[PDB]
Amino acid sequence: MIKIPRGTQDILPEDSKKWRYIENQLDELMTFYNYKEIRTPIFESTDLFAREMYTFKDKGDRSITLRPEGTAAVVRSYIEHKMQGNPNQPIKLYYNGPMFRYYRQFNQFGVEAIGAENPSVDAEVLAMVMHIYQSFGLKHLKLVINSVGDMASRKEYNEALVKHFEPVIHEFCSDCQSRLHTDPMRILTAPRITDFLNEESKAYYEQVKAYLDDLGIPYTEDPNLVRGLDYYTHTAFELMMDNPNYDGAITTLCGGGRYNGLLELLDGPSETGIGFALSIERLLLALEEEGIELDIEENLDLFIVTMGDQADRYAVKLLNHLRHNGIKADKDYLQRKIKGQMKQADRLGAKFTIVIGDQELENNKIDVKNMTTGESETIELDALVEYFKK
Amino acid sequence: MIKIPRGTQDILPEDSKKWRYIENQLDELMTFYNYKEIRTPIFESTDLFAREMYTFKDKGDRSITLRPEGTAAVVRSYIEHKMQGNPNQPIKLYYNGPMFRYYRQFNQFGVEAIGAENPSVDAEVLAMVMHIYQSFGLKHLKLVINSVGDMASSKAYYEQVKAYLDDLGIPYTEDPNLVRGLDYYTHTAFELMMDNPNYDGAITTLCGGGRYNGLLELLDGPSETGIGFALSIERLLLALEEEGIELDIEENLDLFIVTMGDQADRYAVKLLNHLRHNGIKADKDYLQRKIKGQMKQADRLGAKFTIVIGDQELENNKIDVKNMTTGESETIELDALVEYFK
Repeated sequence: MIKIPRGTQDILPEDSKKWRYIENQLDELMTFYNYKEIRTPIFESTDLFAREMYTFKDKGDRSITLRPEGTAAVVRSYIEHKMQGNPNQPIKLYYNGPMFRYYRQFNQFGVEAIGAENPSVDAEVLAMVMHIYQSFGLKHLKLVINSVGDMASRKEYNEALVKHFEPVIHEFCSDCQSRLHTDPMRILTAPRITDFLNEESKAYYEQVKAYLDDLGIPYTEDPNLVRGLDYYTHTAFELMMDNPNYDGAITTLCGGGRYNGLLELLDGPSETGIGFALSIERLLLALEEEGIELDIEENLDLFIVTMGDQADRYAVKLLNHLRHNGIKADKDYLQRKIKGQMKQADRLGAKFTIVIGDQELENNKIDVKNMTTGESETIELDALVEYFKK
Repeated sequence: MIKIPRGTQDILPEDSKKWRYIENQLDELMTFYNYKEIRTPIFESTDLFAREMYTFKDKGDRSITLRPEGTAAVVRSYIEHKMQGNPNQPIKLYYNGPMFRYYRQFNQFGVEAIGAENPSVDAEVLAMVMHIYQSFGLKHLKLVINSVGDMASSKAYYEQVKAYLDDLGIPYTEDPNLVRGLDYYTHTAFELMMDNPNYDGAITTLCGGGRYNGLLELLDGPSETGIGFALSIERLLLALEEEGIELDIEENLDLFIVTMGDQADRYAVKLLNHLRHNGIKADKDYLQRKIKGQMKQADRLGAKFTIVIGDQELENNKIDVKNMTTGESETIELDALVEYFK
């Protein structure tokens, strides 16, 4: 037999419902925040991610690559569709789909607000990342933020790292050595970025936290929560779950921050932007560890047990009827004995059951047995759709 | 600039909503029929589809392949998870996701009922293929069926399936010439056609599928019988277009907050957070613009209502909630805002 690829899993019927619940809930939340969904191809030109991955000179020897994350593609689409010129700004977009980093296949969800550097925007995305997780009932969350200032602060902070490291530059590998001159931060005792926020940067950050205080969102400032990528500006954050059944008891549920320089590396405008990404798998596991259950009703409303051909052929029209009316119903293919049909009813979670036989077919009346209370209710056969509908 | 791969397209904010409407309607329909969703990886061992395509010796020089369709993967899962031994049969499963054929990326949706060769089951899937399309308002549908008998070749099977179709009141066209060469395609083979002047021939194939006995074994599995069908969400979308159909979408903002100066604006931030925590779709103005500009954005976003918070309103604790269509204002206390919108 053929086996799935390594580091790959199928989401089978027991879990698919949990995924759809989560996915649907996120689409709704985005509705309140007004972020719109975009769906990028599974692969992009290798040259987008060039700026391990599954690359293959296919597409006519052209090099393509299974996307490892959705930001570059949201940016590649934003640029290609000339969104910078959109009358509606900031461009508030979200995505949700499988990513591929050599599980080799994982499902990340994320948002990107591009075109509006503004503390109130940051606050909106932070209140949101909190809202998402709290909407599911998670509770031992802990939002951690920091600021790496603007492009100015970073320029003057980089110089300090060079003043610092350079006099011992040869003690570093050609790797780290090369990096003194392009971005010392990647070299990282020595200076800290957060001690270089200018006056403006220090007020943006103070406004972001002001807002968090306003909205009553608790946060932890972790001066050491920084990002080396020079196109990463201002707000940086990580949402975390305190949970003892974790490797080291703590886990990062979500993460993100602002950026200024990303778009230009992808051949685009100097737009500013903020976003975050989150894994549905991890969210799912968080609910697990916290011992949380989702309102996934996954139950058949009516299972039809039939006796003999006449009654059975009637169950066919009936089923078609009920299904055309939003009732979840199912009958017995496989032709089995009542015990077997009744068990199937039970297996499928049939809230109710009915046994149609020829006597019921004539009297035009069946007993609808509530499978939990085991209480029957006698109604006319015609009522069936009506009775279940209402 | 870097460009999208050839024969590939993005589903931007104006369409993603149409996709979600359809996708969501299909999961519900599947609910009534009792088909459960399964999600297979984007790629499989080349050797499954081996039984052009994007194949690459990755995964550690191992040969993998971007799946071209979802049937062999549902069967690969079915076998690997030893579903044949499941107490609940037939295995009724569905899927919906991107497929890759050398648009190179297309999004096919489909069902598979495995383990119960039975006319009443074929009837159930044909009634469904008709239901799905009818649920969206399409109207010039035309179900075409045929049967290629059993592997020994049945007739009565086929007469029963059509018996049922007649029972159910489902009209069909028997096309003797609608057959499939694959010897594991046992009985019924069908296609849902849509007659519409816009397509060449003035008809198009919306959906297609049928039974099979021999597929499972090629994939190293049991001799289970199975029926199924596949469908393109893109084509379905286009069908609604051609028939001139609109979906009950219209993503429209509930409230756009226009603010005057810092005080008012910093108030709009708690307000927003509040409303959003209550199922109200609201948005304010980042980008700091003139009222005319904020008012246009409100219009741009489809804001059903609008409010302008400024310091005077901030003290009087009262604002005029103008209905953006009638242009009629309603003055309420600022506190009511959330309560009033809820």
